[PDB]
Amino acid sequence: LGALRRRRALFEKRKRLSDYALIFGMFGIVVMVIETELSWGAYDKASLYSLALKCLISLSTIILLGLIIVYHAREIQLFMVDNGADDWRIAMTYERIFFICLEILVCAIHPIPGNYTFTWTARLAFSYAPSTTTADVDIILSIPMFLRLYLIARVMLLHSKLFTDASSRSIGALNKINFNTRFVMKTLMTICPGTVLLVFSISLWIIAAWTVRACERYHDQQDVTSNFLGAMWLISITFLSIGYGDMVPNTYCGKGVCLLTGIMGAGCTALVVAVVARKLELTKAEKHVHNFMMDIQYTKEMKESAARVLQEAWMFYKHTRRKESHAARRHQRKLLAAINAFRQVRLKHRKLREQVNSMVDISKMHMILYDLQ
Amino acid sequence: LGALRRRRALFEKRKRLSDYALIFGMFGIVVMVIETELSWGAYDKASLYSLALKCLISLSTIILLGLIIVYHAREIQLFMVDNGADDWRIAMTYERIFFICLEILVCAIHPIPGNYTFTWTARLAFSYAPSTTTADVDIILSIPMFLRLYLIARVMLLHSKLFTDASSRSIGALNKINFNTRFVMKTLMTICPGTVLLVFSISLWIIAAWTVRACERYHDQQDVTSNFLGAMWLISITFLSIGYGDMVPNTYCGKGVCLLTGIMGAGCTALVVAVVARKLELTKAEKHVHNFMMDIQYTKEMKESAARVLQEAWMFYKHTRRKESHAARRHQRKLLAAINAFRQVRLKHRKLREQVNSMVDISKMHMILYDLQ
Amino acid sequence: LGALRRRRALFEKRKRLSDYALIFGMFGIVVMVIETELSWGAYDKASLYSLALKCLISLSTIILLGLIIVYHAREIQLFMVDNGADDWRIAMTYERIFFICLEILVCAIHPIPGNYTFTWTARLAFSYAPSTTTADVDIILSIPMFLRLYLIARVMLLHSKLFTDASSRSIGALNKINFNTRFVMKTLMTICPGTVLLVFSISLWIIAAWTVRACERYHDQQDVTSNFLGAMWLISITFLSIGYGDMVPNTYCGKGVCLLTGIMGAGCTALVVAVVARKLELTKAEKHVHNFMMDIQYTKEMKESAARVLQEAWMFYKHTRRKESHAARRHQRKLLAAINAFRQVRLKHRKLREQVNSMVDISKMHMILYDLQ
Amino acid sequence: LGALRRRRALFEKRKRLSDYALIFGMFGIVVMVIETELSWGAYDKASLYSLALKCLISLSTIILLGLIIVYHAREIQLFMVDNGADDWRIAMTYERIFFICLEILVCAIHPIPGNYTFTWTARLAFSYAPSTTTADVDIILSIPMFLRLYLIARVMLLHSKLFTDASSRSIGALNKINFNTRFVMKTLMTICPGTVLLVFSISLWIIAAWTVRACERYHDQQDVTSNFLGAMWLISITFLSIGYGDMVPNTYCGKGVCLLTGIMGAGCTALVVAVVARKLELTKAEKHVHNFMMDIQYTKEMKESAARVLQEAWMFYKHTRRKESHAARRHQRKLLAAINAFRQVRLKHRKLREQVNSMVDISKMHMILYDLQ
Amino acid sequence: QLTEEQIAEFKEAFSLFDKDGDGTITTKELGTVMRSLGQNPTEAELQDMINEVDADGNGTIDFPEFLTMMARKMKDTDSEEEIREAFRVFDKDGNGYISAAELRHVMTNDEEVDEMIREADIDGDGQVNYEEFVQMMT
Amino acid sequence: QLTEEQIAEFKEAFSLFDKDGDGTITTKELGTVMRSLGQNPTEAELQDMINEVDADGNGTIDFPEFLTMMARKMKDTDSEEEIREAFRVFDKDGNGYISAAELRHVMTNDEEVDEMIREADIDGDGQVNYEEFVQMMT
Amino acid sequence: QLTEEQIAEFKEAFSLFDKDGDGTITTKELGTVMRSLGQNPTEAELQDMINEVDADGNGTIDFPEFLTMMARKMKDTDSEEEIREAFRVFDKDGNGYISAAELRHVMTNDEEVDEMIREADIDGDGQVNYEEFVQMMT
Amino acid sequence: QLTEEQIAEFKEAFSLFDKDGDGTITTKELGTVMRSLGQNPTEAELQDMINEVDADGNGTIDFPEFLTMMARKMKDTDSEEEIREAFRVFDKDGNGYISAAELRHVMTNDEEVDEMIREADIDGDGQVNYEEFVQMMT
Ligand SMILES: [Ca+2]
Ligand SMILES: [Ca+2]
Ligand SMILES: [Ca+2]
Ligand SMILES: [Ca+2]
Repeated sequence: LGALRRRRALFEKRKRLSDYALIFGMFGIVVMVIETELSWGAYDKASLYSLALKCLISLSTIILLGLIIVYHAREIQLFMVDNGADDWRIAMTYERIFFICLEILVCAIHPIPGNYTFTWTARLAFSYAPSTTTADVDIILSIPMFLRLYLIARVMLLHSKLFTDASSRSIGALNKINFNTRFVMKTLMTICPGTVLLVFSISLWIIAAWTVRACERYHDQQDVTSNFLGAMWLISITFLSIGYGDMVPNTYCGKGVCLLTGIMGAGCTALVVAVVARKLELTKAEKHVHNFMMDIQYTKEMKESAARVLQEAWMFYKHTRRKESHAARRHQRKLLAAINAFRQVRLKHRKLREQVNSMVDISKMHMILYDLQ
Repeated sequence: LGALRRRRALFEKRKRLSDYALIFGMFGIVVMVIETELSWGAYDKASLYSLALKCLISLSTIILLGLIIVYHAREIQLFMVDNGADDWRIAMTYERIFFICLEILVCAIHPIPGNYTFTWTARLAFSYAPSTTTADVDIILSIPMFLRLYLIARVMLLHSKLFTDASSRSIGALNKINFNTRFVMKTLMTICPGTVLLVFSISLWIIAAWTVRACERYHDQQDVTSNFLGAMWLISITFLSIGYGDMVPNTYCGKGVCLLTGIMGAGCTALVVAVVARKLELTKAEKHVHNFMMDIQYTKEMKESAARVLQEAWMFYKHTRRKESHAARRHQRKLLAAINAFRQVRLKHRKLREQVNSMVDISKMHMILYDLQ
Repeated sequence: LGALRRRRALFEKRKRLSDYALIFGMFGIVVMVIETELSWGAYDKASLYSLALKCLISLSTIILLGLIIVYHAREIQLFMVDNGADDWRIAMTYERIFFICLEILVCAIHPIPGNYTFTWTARLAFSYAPSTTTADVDIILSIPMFLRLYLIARVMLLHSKLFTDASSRSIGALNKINFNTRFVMKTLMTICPGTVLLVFSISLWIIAAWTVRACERYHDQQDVTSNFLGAMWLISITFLSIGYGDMVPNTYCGKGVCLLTGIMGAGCTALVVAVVARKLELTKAEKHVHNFMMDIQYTKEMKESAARVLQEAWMFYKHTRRKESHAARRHQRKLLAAINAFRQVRLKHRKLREQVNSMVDISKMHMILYDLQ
Repeated sequence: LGALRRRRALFEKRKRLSDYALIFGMFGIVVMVIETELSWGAYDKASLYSLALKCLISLSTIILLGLIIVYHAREIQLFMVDNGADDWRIAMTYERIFFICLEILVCAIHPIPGNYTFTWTARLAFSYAPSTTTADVDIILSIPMFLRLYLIARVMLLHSKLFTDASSRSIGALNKINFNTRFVMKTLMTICPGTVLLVFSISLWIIAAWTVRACERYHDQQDVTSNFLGAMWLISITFLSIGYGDMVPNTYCGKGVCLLTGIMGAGCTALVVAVVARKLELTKAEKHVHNFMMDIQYTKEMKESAARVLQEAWMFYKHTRRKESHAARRHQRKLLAAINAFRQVRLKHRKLREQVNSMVDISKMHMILYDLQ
Repeated sequence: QLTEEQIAEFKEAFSLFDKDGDGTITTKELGTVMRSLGQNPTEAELQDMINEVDADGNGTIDFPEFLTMMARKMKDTDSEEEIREAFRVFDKDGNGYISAAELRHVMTNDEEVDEMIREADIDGDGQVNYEEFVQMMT
Repeated sequence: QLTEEQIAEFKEAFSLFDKDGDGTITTKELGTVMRSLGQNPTEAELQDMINEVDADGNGTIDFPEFLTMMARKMKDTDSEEEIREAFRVFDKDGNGYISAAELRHVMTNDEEVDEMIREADIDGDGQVNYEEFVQMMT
Repeated sequence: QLTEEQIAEFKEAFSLFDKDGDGTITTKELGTVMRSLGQNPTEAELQDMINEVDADGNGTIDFPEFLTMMARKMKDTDSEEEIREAFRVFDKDGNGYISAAELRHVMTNDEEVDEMIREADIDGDGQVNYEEFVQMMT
Repeated sequence: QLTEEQIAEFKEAFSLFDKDGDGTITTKELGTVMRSLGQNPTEAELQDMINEVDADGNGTIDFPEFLTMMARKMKDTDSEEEIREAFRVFDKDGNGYISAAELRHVMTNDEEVDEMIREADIDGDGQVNYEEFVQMMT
């Protein structure tokens, strides 16, 4: 019982540290976007506004890396509590150390204060003409700052109710269920699959469009792919795999982003269609009402269809005996059509009874077994 | 019983008002299309024909907004009858007021009489050259007039039989079914899914093609996307996500319409394929006939395949004993092939019996339970 | 019994007439293709070779229309035999007369002998430049000759075994099955769905490629879409909805053919994927063997995984008691990893038992019910 | 029992010969890639480095063809052992001889030492301008060397455990299962479908990109499709059927490779989506835990939703009796909304019980039948 | 009479319906054939549908009766079955005799129907039977 | 009173629920209609739901009672059913009488609830019943 | 004799078929193994398929008999099984003896078949058995 | 001791497992909870899994025992269960005592295993039990 109190205390600290890691992780991204946009026209990289704003990203990265280090120090202590270990070294595996260093490397990439430049040469689309420009070195460091969005998944898991509830843990234990980040993903895709796919698509739309515009503003002098509204159209048409049109990226950064959008859009659209297809499908209760009303409709149609069979047959017989030829021939054509129409509604009614019996098959089985008891 | 008479009376008024709202809603759209086409070449915006035709749209919008106001005044009275309220204010919620104002705003957008112009600058496709033209202000008001098509869905729901039939209401009540606009959509996609998708695709084809041509006639001087027949090809290829070719829109209005066509076509084609796939599938009754005739075919094939096994075996034995070598070797190769062919038809017959037993599984279960009774 | 002999006699005549209608229907198409290709470079439309070859199409159309008239005269007589009518006029309905005239109109379109020309103006792709040429009038009549391929479906139905077999008719009658052209289509998509889709795709590939090249040889002076091998690439990429590249048609005939290819390819590829998906799925018999061998594999894996649990646990205990710290710590890390690996194989084994019981559910139900008997 | 020892001995030789055929098959491909890359800029076809490297491919082809001949000589001996034949000619069928010659023809295509050239004329994309170059004859022989990858499938089958295990053979024999190359493919797509599709896609990505660059380096003077990184983007966008952009191949070799990528990518992406869709689906055990926790959540929601019904109802009653009008009206609007919210959670709870009973249907059937025993 | 091939194929169908080969289709054979086709026919319906074409009334279907049934069922649409079904759905009470009240009722979905009754009651029994219905239909 | 068309359609619904046409909906007919809709209603629940609208208590639903039930069920949301369900879920013990302990318990998800009890106990029986609950709701 | 690894793997298969480890495959063990594979073998078919390779006739399959069965079943196609199935489908009556009438019948799907009968009837019993059929096949 | 919120949530879980609210988890309640989760536990397995954490042996699970079980099951992986499963799979005979022959057998998938046996047999009964196995594991 002692480790139960300690485990909850360490989980609360982990949840608190993951929240502050997202606060400083997203703050650095926001300041990076502000600084990237303003450093183009508002000021230059040699201004004190660029030094001040890039010192905000650098300062927030120091705090963010401190929260990542402390968070993993809490996971070491939680490992010792769960596994009954007293030495921290027993938790240090090759997979754990690699992922601790991977998170630090991902979260340590940011625009360093100071003006450094490199030569960027790209081949223009549709003209195949080289374009050499002196680009800042902070553009190759601003794009990887979007990899800090993995902290969103960490916050989602740590804030999930079934991840720590004593009722879901007990019920899941009886069924041998593993409560990990993959189980939370599967439950999200069953509760709200449309919301997850819609939020992901919109978030990817803005991020990919900004990355395309940010990379293709150095080599675009005609406001084609450097325009934010022209980059949102490019990302959307690539998402739907329509094409590129005239919005073919001039840089391999924009070509890679468009490739990533095409891969994500190949599966996202297919999953969205599946969600809509199962959302337009009548439930079991609604299918029984639809079949009940269809049966009443078909019974009424069979009464009027057979009434037309006799109505045309009597008129055909009356005209034939009354020495009428053209009228009798016309009502024999109508009698044949009435017989065919009566047969058609009789067959579509028979198909409905087959469908009704197919769905009501195992419920009738239960009733029989109850009677045998 | 008193509220039963009043509820039917108020529903008849609502159905009657929704019909006249579609008459004046579609009339304004039709006159808008006529006026837009003729104001290009037949006359100019300073003509008395433009004033007369734009006064028809304005007059029809006044009547349409009056029918929307009265229709929602009937929904207030129906709310009071259903919920047993005597004060109209109890029906006024935030969601209701927002949607009442939303419908008025949507239905009040139309080309105002009078000549007003604005400067429209667009970047030409494939050349990235600016094109500044003095466009009329009635083009940004004509396109939103297509949002009045929501009255079609209102008319479809209010004219639906199960929405008001006393038999469907009683049967649905026992099964706790909600009769709303979503239930009508689901029943339409089960009764006639092909007709709904075909009508929607054709209606979107004409409307999107006209919107693309109407927006891209100011900046197209080469009759590429300004041609109606060249805009129908652009909409169709974007619908199928083939591409754009040389028909890349010069305006963001035509790019937005093509984006909307791509989104709708991503799901419409997938739903159409599902409809065709379930339409080419043999029913349960037709599968039993196909399996019955396949079983007879396989039994006849096994008789001829085993007859070839013995026919080649006897010839092989005869030639071997008759001091023949090349002939015996040839008929041993045929005997091995006959044995393999006999085995193949025997295995494909065995697979058919497995399929027959798999489908006839629960029907045999019912027969056994009936016997136990 | 008398009408049984007459019905078989009339069906044999109908099958014989449908075969000769395909012989002359395809002969006119073949001569049209030969004449179209040779009239471009080999000779001109004023040559006696064009008159001789176009008189072959015209003569074959006279014979083809005679076979269509006689075939429908046999269907009138078969209608009278089946429906017990003695007057041919009783068979003449509005739907029948419309389809008789539709077939005649379709089969009467061919290049008339004689040189007539019309002015063909098209807008070149990617340059939007007009191109006026004096085209022959036989190109707008050669393309509709491909509509005679509906006789292939007529021959397929009339040559089908279950359409006339006295065994399939009797079995189908008991199950109320309708033996029409749609039932034959559904049985073809269940027996050989891959062959039907492959033959259709290849046949459409050659026909659409030739139609694109034939229409776009008048306005193509650079051998782009007028090349047969460059038109096969255009048809295939549009079939897969990849795009157009530089192969955008200069004519609305080639744009319409590419649109038709895109529509057919949207569904053909989806159906092909479904066929392959159900072809890579293990059958019920093969799944039981796979599960049986997986169960033996998991049982052997659990023996070695638990043996590692005890092997590392004993080494950890031995080193701990032997006053060893670094070695004991290392083998405690291995013991924890061995316990996790043992748990993983234990869980994946448990999932296999769940899958085995899920598939073997109704077969066990049958055994219990047999015992109760 | 004697043939059991011989069959295992011949199978070990076949497995050993298939391994060495892959060693020399892949070695010739690797040397071909090295020689093709270096013959462009490092040296010329008249150098002694080209003669030395092309003599390595030629020498490895002699050894590879010797291993193919010997491997098929072992299959002849295994045929005689299995079928009880004493003469090798009985194994020689038309299908076997054709495939023996097909493998030799495929594996004998390689760059012959010596400098031979041919005139290669291609039409440039987007400009339709002819480009005549004197190309080496070893480029039309280097590409077919990638057809030696069929030996990978032979090695995979011969190294498979269930292909020769005496336990899988006995279990499969009882179930009439055929252990061929198609059964191994189906088991791979059920065990690791994601790994098979990922490895195939990556392997095709590198091979198709190199083939496109190798073919389109003679007619590309602007480093568009001749660039390896620009050819990987072209292959990927064609794989996803996005489009071509400006990367339209100038040669029919690169157009054919892009066509092959489009066909493979049409099905590979659809299969990948199906794998992901069935990977995000909750298992039967995980669905029972999710439904159990949802039921507890809905029961708690119904307690708070009905408590709001009474809380608002009492406040409405209190204000009405207390001579308050505006407050009573406001709490009657809240009472109606609380009743609607209580009904909504009651209906979504009822849907959950329906889903719970639908999945727990046949398990309850088993329990009843056990009781009857 | 029919040709050799038609007779052979009709005999093949008859032997498909005749498992034991005794030359007559017992109701058990028809029942097992129908059950093999996924249907669940009761004994009453089985007997009712086996005496529809049983001309001699012996209780079994010989080859001539099967040939007559096939001649009736080879066409796409059989008028006798549709007329019988129309008469059945007309007969709400199910006694086999459609009363004048039912005749009036089936039209609301006066003098004309009275004339129909007068000209359909060939035997003058005061009602309409199946034979009168098929006489009026033809 | 209702018009002719409304009366006709309500009679059509009643005859849908009344197979034998005797003019009253026996619990067997309601049970078979519900079973035809995929539901599995027990006899106890069937009787409980058939006496909800049974005004005269004869055990069967005549046309006026069916008309009253339809007037109750024609609207999208019926307040009586929701108030009844709220009272049911309040009654944890299931005896039909919600005690003060349950009233206190359902709020934790003191003086105010005591005032609610005081003003809801119209008959002064020391507890709250369904009639008091619906009186407080309205 | 077989090597060590082959003997070990064949013993592994035998122990897979031999749950109790007594050294003989009782028909119950074969039945439960087949039922674990989704099949439903009757006792008659189980006994018939267990005596196909039972050389000594003791009613159980020991290791040498299982080894012989595996030698028969390790190849992709076994000629003995196919010849047996051909003989079975030839025998319409199912008595184990294919009569001359059946031999004539199976060819229509005169002197040659008579010569086949003459050269196949090794024992001169007036008919053809399974041993004569396999002698003719080889 | 645990805080108020943890105690409340553990009591909520206990009441989820305790339908009648008597304060003890009878094997019937555990069985019905497991059956509600799609499992089919037999009475023997139910009793075996209910006495794993039953410290006092009274046959029911009170709140302290449920708290101990939750402390055991709150972590992602429980070492006691895995060690128990390893001991079970080691015990082929199922008698609860792993013999030296089984210890030798489980390694082939001599002196070292003999030393393991010598150092694991704490009580010197000539064999290894579950308590010795868990002592060696820790
Ligand atoms: Ca009657
Ligand atoms: Ca109470
Ligand atoms: Ca015989
Ligand atoms: Ca033991």
